[PDB]
Amino acid sequence: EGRKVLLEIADLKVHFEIKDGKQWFWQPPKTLKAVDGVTLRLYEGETLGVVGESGCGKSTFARAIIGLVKATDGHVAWLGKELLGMKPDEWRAVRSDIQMIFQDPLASLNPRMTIGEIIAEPLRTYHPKMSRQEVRERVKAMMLKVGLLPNLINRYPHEFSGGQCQRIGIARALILEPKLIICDEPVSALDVSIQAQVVNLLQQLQREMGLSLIFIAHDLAVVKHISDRVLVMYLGHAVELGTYDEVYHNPLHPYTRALMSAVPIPDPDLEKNKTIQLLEGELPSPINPPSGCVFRTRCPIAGPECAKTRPVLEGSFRHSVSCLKVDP
Amino acid sequence: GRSLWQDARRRFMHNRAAVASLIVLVLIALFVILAPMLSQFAYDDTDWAMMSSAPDMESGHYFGTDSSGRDLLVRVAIGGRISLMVGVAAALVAVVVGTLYGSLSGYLGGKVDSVMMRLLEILNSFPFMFFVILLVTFFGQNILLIFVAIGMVSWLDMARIVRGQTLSLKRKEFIEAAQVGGVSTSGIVIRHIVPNVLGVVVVYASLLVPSMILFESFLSFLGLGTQEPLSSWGALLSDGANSMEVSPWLLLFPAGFLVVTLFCFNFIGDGLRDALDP
Amino acid sequence: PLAQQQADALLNVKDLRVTFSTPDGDVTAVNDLNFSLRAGETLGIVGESGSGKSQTAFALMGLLAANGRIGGSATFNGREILNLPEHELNKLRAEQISMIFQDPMTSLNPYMRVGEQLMEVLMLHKNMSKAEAFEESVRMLDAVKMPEARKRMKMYPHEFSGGMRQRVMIAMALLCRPKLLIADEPTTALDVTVQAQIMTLLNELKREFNTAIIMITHDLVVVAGICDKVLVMYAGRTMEYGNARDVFYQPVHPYSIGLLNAVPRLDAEGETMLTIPGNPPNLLRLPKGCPFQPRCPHAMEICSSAPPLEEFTPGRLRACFKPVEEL
Amino acid sequence: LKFILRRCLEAIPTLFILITISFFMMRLAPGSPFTGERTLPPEVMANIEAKYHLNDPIMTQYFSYLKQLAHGDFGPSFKYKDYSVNDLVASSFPVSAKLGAAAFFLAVILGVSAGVIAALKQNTKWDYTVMGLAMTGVVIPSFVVAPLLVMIFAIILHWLPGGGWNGGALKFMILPMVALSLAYIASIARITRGSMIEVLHSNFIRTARAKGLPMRRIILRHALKPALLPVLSYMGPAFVGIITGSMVIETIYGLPGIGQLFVNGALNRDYSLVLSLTILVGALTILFNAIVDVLYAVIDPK
Ligand code: SF4
Ligand code: SF4
Repeated sequence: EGRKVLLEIADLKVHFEIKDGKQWFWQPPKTLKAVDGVTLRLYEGETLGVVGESGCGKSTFARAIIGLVKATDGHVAWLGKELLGMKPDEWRAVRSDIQMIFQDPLASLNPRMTIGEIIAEPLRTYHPKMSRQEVRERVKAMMLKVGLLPNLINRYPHEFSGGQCQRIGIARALILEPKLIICDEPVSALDVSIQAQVVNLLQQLQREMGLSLIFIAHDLAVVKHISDRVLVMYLGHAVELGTYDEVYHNPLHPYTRALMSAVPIPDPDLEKNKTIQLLEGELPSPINPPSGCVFRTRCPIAGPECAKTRPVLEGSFRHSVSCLKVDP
Repeated sequence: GRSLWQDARRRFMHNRAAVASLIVLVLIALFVILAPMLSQFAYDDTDWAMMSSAPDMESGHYFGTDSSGRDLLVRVAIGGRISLMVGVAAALVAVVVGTLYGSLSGYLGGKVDSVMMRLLEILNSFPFMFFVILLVTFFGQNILLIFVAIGMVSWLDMARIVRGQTLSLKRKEFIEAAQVGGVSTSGIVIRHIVPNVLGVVVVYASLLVPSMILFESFLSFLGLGTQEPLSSWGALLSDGANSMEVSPWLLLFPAGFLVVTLFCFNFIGDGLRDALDP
Repeated sequence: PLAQQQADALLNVKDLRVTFSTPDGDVTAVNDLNFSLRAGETLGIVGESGSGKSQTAFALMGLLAANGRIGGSATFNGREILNLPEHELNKLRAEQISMIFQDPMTSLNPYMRVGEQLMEVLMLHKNMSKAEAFEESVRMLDAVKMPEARKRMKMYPHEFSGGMRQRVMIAMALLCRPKLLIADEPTTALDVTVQAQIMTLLNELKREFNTAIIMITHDLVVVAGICDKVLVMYAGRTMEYGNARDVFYQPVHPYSIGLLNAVPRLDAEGETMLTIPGNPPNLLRLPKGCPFQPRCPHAMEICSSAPPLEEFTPGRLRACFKPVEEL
Repeated sequence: LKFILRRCLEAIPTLFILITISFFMMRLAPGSPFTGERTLPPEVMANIEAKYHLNDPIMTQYFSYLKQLAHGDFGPSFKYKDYSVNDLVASSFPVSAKLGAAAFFLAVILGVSAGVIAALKQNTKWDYTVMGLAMTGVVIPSFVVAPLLVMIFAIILHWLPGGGWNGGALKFMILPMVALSLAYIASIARITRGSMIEVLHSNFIRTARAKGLPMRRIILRHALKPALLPVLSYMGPAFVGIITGSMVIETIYGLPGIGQLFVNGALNRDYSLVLSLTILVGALTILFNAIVDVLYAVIDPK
């Protein structure tokens, strides 16, 4: 029943060692618990938005799926094959299907290479027997698809206006005909009108090629437009997971109520009249998360049971929460 | 298109100091090459009619004579061969050792980076001129020992800057994107990291050659250095410093070529710094 | 009407022009800018990169780069601010005018205890003793909702999160009780909850101290909270000016329409965002006449001339040639 | 606290590695008395064999050398007859110390002064003269500056003496001190300028200006500490550069300091005196760089 399950993630953890100069040389490293206890499944033809404050680990979660950072525990599976135990070579079979778009427009592109080479580098790496003519024609066709003029082929990435650089990044991801593309803050650096060009383009390409996306962003309002489901994160935990109607119109988790009421609205008669929720105290350091529930220091409805045990995602496909004191 | 090394070429040609320098440095190379071959006199020859004389255009001793009755024009050229060949050889050794240590320290990540950069800071606290003098006095002044000894003590800042550049590139996005594009570790090094590390290497190599010419010329001013049949500019300067009361040209000609040469490389290095890293 | 808003002003800026002497030729980053402001008002200067909005703030403060040149006028309580010598401009810079900046991480001095970074304002401008300056700094940190203010005074700013560093900046800027606060993108570096706190704080402190605010941002969503008058800018030129309500509900200039459609929303569902086409503007080789010409859906041959900054409905400015009823 | 301890636990084995390589480098060298050539004058060998057991196993001869250093004894010279190495250090160390300390203080004072006066007055004649002189001093070597100062002031003008110290009177110290320091006045000025310009354009100096502070208070309280930290980091190399440059300066002007003593040892193949002074100058540099990095960690609050 339903669409194909494309990617499954269960009990994923990413702990980084940290040994800062404030420790004695004798002492063990501390653990930066960047991600701890994410659990979800992503379907074919679906966009999952991942959203949260700085330090939520959404960028490390992205990097753990595609293999740029080694997961400490859990399982990730693509089309039924496990990813986290894989040898360095068999990752190439999976990366034919899984590709990525990155935070910084200029940094994403090698500054010593032309556009034609940057978009051709995946294609040349996966099809070594393909001719220089076929590679140039594939690249010109993909440039015309992302909205770059074909005669720009021989120009270098410093000649481009930042929004054009994320179009090169999209073209490089799509040249293989992938099935999941992961977007690590694809529109953070860009001007507001250009953000809407890149988001409309990703949403067109999803519909035109049949992709799934994992879309990671800081702006809740951008995430609502492109996503079908949203994962809300706090200090490496999954706090809420549901469809784009439920997570924004019926938020149950206290952090999502705070985050969605803190989102600013582009209407003077609404922004001055909304019921603002406010959180007591700073973001805890991810070098020493609180024991039990990690939101326990900021939560408006806290209680002593939340120090004794740690919540996990419970609920339906439509909506699920990690809280002891609310139930959908 | 705006090929970034052709913009660097345009910046280098616009910097008039740097082009001027390169002309000068090539004219010094042509003097150091040709003068012993075009000369009427040899490096080991003597004319006791002119035991020590100032420049005289009818004599053919155009730079005057050393107090053994011996020609300074030929000796300043032959000594320029030694100082430039030791300087370039020592720079090659320091560039290879420094690039290898810096690239491994930067690419292998935190574990190895931590200890390898600790060793540079510790080692930079040794008296390397005393340590090269200790090698040279205990093992006997061979020119091949001086190439290697000057190089093996002067790669530390070269390794520090190549480490900084390599660790920055290993953190950059287009290396993560090359891994996601299925590119092998050898492909990432050869086609993505090396072309971007190469800028720092060319700038610091060009700035390092004059320090090696100075280190040799110091080590040969005290004595030590290279012996009489293979005397460098620093060895001529000490015979000059003694002779200075009677025949001051024995400082001024060696000093002119050495100072000019060191000036030249400094402006070529700053021209490349400006060109490759605005 | 604007004839009245020119007369009762705290600040009245006429033909402000900012030009940078870059090697590619003179770049006019702000171009004949005109506006005025009164005690308790907020002006939201709004636009993307290349709009020049950040240079307007620095031109009023005299904080431009070395290669910058300022022309025009800025009348303030009957004095004139622009091109004053530093020894006289320093008499305005915290006692009457004040500023907060885009990056809270690098704006505080990392080599000094935060309490002295506050106290140096009061000891210079209000002639306080070091004893009075400490207690007034503590009262201002409490007004700014800083926790355990006395303990925080002895900290260096690397002990603090980016949200607390903007609180220190606001406490430091407002310490003298200014007439005007200028705010260059204060929340762009910060999370959504810290943004909602700092905008709620400024909206309360505006009412207690009776400051005017110039709020500079790309986020129309943040403008809608603090703002009373909006000033839309593109390529250094005024595109629209008027009441915040008016500009947000009846935007009369095509770029204002495109930007308020490109800004995403929670309140209603839809198929696509109605984005403005084309690349962001370059100030070198910017097109003559209207700067929005290579992007505009309503472009006409007359737009090769510069459009006049006319008024249509009393209290607004239009900067466009299309008839006002055809949008 | 923890930083002081970390520096000490790195400095101690650093000096022990330097002693260990330098001893085995003497003990395995050609012509070295330990190999048994015994070509030295009998009166010198009678002094060597009284402090070194020339027949003992290689390891035993290394531990007996560490024993001598632990009691502060460097052992006998392998060429001088009546002079101990400690005697030769004692007669030459104050001559190096007075010239080196004068050249170092002059390099810091004139260098930081010129560099601040080049970061202020950024694109005026005052920068173009200071960065002109800071090119000239780095590029013209100390062994070219020193003979030219003798030529101008002792041979041509007769204003100052070219010879060695009559007991350290200022007229004999002034040319050595200028010749030794110019290469470092220039280098300090360059580092100070570059640091001070990066500071004067910083967002914290922009915020100091935005408070309306007078430029006197912006320089002295806000800018000067962050500007001089890169100069303090440079005090390590500057120390090495001045003890290094002392070899050419003491040799040209004829000063009986540790640089002349080391060079005369190295020309004469006195392995003991050359080994000795390398361990001494190494220990002084390892200690001084620890003191500099500790002072940096006390001034910097990060
Ligand atoms: S589990 Fe407890 S502390 Fe955590 S969000 Fe729910 S109510 Fe708050
Ligand atoms: S003046 Fe012309 S180009 Fe400019 S916004 Fe109006 S219609 Fe468009």
